[PDB]
Amino acid sequence: LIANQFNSAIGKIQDSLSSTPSALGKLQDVVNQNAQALNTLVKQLSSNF
Amino acid sequence: VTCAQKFNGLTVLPPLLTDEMIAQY
Amino acid sequence: LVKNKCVNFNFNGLTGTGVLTESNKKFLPFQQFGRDIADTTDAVRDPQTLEILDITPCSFGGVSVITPGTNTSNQVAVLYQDVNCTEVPVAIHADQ
Ligand SMILES: *[C@@H]1O[C@H](CO)[C@@H](O)[C@H](O)[C@H]1NC(C)=O
Ligand SMILES: *[C@@H]1O[C@H](CO)[C@@H](O)[C@H](O)[C@H]1NC(C)=O
Ligand SMILES: *[C@@H]1O[C@H](CO)[C@@H](O)[C@H](O)[C@H]1NC(C)=O
Repeated sequence: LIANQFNSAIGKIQDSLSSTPSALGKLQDVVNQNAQALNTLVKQLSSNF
Repeated sequence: VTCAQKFNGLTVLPPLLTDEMIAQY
Repeated sequence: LVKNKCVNFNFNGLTGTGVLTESNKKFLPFQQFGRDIADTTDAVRDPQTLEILDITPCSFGGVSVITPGTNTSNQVAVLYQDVNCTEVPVAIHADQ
């Protein structure tokens, strides 16, 4: 019973990760923050100052 | 989780541990 | 016109610097320049041949010197970051 429960839990993790797109929110947020900082740094060259 | 052609002095240094090595860990 | 070689191009007084390559971007008749996010010219239309050329800058990168201690040894190794090995500066070009 415990082995079956463990296997089913792993399968449910598989399914939830596959279906829900926002599961990996933290890593995607870090990547987006870094990319946005780089994009702002690039765009700052367009200003006259 | 989802090379940029930035030529204004910006570069991305590759990580020392490749994804294969992290997977091996 | 010189293509595929890093040149100090001067298109109608643009006085830029980079290597010129054939571009597939279709400029509208009323526009002669193409900028980017940093408001730097990316594509230009040749004032004579009326062709569109991409301005990408010359191959640039950092230089990292891999060395042991000077008290340990004297030989060093040079790393050219994000630069293909086929790039060969025969003449003096910035570092070393
Ligand atoms: C002379 O001017 C015409 C008109 O724009 C142009 O098409 C032609 O290419 C020019 N000559 C040369 C050698 O580029
Ligand atoms: C490092 O330098 C010091 C002083 O120059 C020297 O005494 C020492 O032996 C050196 N280290 C090695 C490993 O040679
Ligand atoms: C370097 O150039 C060669 C041939 O021009 C190519 O096969 C190789 O993938 C290139 N390497 C990089 C890192 O772009």
